[PDB]
Amino acid sequence: MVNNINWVKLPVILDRLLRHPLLTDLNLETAIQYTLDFISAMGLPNVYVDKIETIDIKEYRGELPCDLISINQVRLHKNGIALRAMTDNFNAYPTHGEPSFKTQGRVIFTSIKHEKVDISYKAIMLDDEGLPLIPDNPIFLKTLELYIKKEWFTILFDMGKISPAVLNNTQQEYAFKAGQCNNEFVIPSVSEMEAITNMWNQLIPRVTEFRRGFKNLGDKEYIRVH
Amino acid sequence: MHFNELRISQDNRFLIIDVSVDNQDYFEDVLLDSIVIDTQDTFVMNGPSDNPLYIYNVEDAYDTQQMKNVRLELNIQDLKVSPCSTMFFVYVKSKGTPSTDTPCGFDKDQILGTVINLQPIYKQTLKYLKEVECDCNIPKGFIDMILKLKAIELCVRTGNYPQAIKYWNKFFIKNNCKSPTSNCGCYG
Amino acid sequence: MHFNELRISQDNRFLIIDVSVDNQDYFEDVLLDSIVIDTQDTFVMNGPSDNPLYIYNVEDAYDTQQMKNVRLELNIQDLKVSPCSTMFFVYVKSKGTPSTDTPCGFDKDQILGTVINLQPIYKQTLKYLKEVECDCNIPKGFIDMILKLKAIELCVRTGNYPQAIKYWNKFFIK
Amino acid sequence: MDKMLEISEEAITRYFTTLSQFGYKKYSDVDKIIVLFFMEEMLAGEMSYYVTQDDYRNIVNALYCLAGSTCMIDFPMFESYDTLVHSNNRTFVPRITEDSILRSTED
Amino acid sequence: MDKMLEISEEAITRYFTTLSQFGYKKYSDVDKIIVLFFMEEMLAGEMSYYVTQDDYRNIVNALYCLAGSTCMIDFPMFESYDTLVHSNNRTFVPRITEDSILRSTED
Amino acid sequence: MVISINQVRQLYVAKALKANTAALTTAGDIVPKADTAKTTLYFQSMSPAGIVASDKINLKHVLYAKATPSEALAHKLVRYSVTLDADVSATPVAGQNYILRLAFRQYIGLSEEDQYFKYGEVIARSGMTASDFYKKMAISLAKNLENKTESTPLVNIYLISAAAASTDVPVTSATKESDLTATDYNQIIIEETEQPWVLGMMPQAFIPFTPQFLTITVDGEDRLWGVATVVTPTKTVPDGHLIADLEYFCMGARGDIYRGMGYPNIIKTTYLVDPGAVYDVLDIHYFYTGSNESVQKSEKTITLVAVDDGSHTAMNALIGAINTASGLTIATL
Amino acid sequence: MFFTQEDYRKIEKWLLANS
Amino acid sequence: MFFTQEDYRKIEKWLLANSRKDTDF
Amino acid sequence: MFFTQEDYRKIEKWLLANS
Amino acid sequence: MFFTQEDYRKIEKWLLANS
Amino acid sequence: MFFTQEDYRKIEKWLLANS
Repeated sequence: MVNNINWVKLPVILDRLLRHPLLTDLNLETAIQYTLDFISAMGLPNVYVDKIETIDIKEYRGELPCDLISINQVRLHKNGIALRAMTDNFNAYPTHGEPSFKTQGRVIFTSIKHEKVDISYKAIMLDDEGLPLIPDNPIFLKTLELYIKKEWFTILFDMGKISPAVLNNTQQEYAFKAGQCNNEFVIPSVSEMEAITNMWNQLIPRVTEFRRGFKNLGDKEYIRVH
Repeated sequence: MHFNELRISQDNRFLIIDVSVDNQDYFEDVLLDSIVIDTQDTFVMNGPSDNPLYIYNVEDAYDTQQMKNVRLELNIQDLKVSPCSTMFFVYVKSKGTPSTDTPCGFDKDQILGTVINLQPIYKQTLKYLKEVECDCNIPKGFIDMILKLKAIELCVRTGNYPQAIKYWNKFFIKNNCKSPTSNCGCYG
Repeated sequence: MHFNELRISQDNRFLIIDVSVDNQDYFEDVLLDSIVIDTQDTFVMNGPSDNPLYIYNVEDAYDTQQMKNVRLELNIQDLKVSPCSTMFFVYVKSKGTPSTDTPCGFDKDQILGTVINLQPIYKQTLKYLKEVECDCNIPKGFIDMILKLKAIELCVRTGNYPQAIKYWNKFFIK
Repeated sequence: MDKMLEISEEAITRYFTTLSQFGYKKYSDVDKIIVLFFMEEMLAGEMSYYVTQDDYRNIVNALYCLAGSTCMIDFPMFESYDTLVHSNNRTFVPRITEDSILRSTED
Repeated sequence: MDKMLEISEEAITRYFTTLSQFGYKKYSDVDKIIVLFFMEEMLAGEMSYYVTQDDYRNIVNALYCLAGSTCMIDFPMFESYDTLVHSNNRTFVPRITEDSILRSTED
Repeated sequence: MVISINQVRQLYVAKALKANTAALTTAGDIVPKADTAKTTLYFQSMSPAGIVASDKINLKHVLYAKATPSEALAHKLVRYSVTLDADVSATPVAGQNYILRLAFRQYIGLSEEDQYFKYGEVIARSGMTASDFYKKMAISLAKNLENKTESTPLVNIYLISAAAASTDVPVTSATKESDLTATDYNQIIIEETEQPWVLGMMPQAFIPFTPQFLTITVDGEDRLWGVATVVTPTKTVPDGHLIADLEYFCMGARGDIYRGMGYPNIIKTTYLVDPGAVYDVLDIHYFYTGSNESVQKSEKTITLVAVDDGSHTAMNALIGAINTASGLTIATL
Repeated sequence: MFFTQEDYRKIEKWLLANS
Repeated sequence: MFFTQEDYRKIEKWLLANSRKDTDF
Repeated sequence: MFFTQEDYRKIEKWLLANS
Repeated sequence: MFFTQEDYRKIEKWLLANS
Repeated sequence: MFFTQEDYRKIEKWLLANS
């Protein structure tokens, strides 16, 4: 992302929606739901807060933090070796190698019995109130406004209170701005393009940045002169 | 003439006044005549109003250094006014004649000094105090409170008392304060 | 009991303390007791702290009306503190019972007076005015300094010395 | 102290006044109320004997973070007669137009 | 000085007059008001004793950047009777048509 | 003596404060000079052959400027309380040889491998009280240690009675049994002595020791005889001989490096420190940085020394004069 | 009002000094 | 510097820890 | 704190109060 | 400022008043 | 009216000259 994620409170979207006389019955209760829906449907990683938190494994199982939504990586606390997805179907079940993990709910199923693991996970930036906190990027705000507008007009059109042309125009505008926001939050910055360039041009390829925490994904690959 | 201590007690009981004629020998003859107390509701442009809040003649006492310096500890409940929502005008009249060769203007028989309870205004300003910490934002409440106080301050120092009353009525007439408990809180 | 002058000398070498007892008739029995100096490091809300910077007992000087007025001039370098980056707290005590006719709230043995050096503030204002002379634009640091000074004034006059020191240390030292 | 009492009473009274007017107070501020009254009962109980003056300094400087944090907690006002710049009411009285070997003199 | 007081009183009176008619003044102008009354306070107190004539020059030249900056601060008017081109009211009084050795001559 | 230096050390003696260079009249004067812009500090000092300054201290490049009192450079001459160990026998056992060994450790050479051993001896007899024992052993310890014919002064040896118990009666090689007339002696005090001192050639160095006892049989067992406990010292050597050697070394940094090598042919430097008075020390330690890629510090120090009169008035006037001219927070001691 | 440990130490030491 | 009954109670509870009775000799 | 003497006298007065 | 002599005399007069 | 330091130097020096 070229731009920065300056955070603002949720009713900044209701500043903008309620200009429209047909969206005057929207509330913070509706804003919260549709904003979470938009955050998830877009799936932009720059909107989440990067956090690292260590837990202990009792026996191939560990308690997971409360605010976790996705896991960037899991590693062993003492070695630093990263973990992979567990393809095994019989992990903690005995009969009569390289470590791995799996996460479903509040439980993480590792292949280690008793060890501490570091989890780099993503969460949502919250407000002083326990509510989501949205970027103030006007592209993001306009796209979220159009999302909420499109949902409300879909309801009104199912009722027959909106002309079909109106809903078609709203959907068209929302589709274009959804593409625009997706590209805005995804296209690399200049500093990120240096990382991508250092990853791309490698006379001797580096294919083991997963073992580390992708620390050296972006380091330059310096060849000595002979 | 000049003011030594002109203040309201922070317990919101006593309007403290302490006047003393100048120590310079020009004014050796002049003596204090009376103390007249006015409020923003009983204020007139020139001289005290004909319906003041309190009168105190100095000569109804020991009659000379005692006459040159006078002090009062007026309790505000006897005055039937609110300590915090009131702005007092203290007029001091002198009886005598200053000896000749004094530079003119020094021979002003009358002097005026106002009074306000600054504690409730500090109570209001503390609400916006922490805006100073928060950078990226203008501390607008802090600035507004400071300018509100300094409007009264400057309008007093320039003698523009009517606009001072107008600003006091606009801003601070609705001030609240904890009325002092009559049973004297005992300590020492 | 009150302060006559509580100032740091213009030469930045002495800390002037000139205390007096009020002239009203019923502090005749009341005298001056001691002078305790504290800095922003050793202050405590409940009176002077332990291990203070400088304690002074006033019977030592004299050998009774002389004891009602006191004047001190402390060489600040002898106190082993920086005159420019130090905020002194000056306590005073009475050791005396007033009469029984005292109006309520006036009988208080202790007072306090805060001290700082105005020379660095004067130099900062001069520097900011010099900046203003060039292109006639107000630097925002100047307004920040003004408002933070006013914040410390409000904290001092309301007695909120902890946050006052917090602002002092955070802004006018570091 | 006798003042942590007043601040705590004011804070919780304001809390329940808000819950009377509205039906919601930020739990980020209920945390501050909890810390405040927990500290006051800590300091007005049998655990006030374990505090040094350094601990007192730390406790006061940590409680002052709660001062203007929310409307429930306010900056306390104490009886103060000081300021950063004091007034000079000393008077000048020389002796019959005299001086010392270097400087002026008074009574 | 006695004139910084007048300028500041006028400036804040105009400020609150605008806040009475309107509900907004530029905070870029409130900053100039703040500078003005801070200087007024500092020069009219115990802080003026550190002022040299160079400091006075710099202070005045910095304050005159505020002169016509806003409507609140206005150019002060002083009592002056001069100009860049002064008048010539001298009179010519020749004596007995008398030229001197080279120059002419009057009384 | 030779000291360690942090690349230089130069000493100035502050015999006077004259506040300007036009009042420097006698030798050893000091003014701390600085300008209005407090960036350079230097000391126009009046030498015995003209006015001389120091290297110019950049006041952004000071590291520590600490002044020390004269009580902090006094070597405390350690003592030992030699008594009878009451566990073995409260009385001297009437047939045994009671021998005490003093193990000196710096002898005539510095290393702890150069040693020297002296002894005191008393045959204990029947009816000999403990006070008659300490009267007999402090004499025998003085006849070996406080002798007139030894090469160097080793120890000073006293007796302490039980009545006074604070004053020490000196016992020497000439004191007889009739001079020490007291029946309540309870310890023998063995105190260090100040060794001879020569300016520049023989430094101030001391001889430590340890009073060690020998074994005397009681009921067949060869039990160590006594106990020696280090009591707090009450006599200190002054600072007169360390600062007198300190002017002798640091004058070779500002002046001639050799001192007498070839004596028809030397530059006789006149020294200003009286070796018979106590002195305070002030050390301004600083450096010299440039403006390049080669910048960092050539570390230096300047020692100023003023006379100590008991309440440090001549030093605190120098600190009070440096604090106004330079604006440093040197602690007035 | 509030006491710390040191306040109690001073009070008790001053009691014992004069007893 | 006024003391209330509560402050004296704190002084009592502190001093009681240091003192004991005749029986405890 | 910095206790004055008279405060100490108050303390012992109130302690010998339960004498 | 120049402070011509009568200003100094005024200052003397005032100061010497409460002398 | 406004005094600088130099004004005070003038006044005080001239007063000592007349004492």
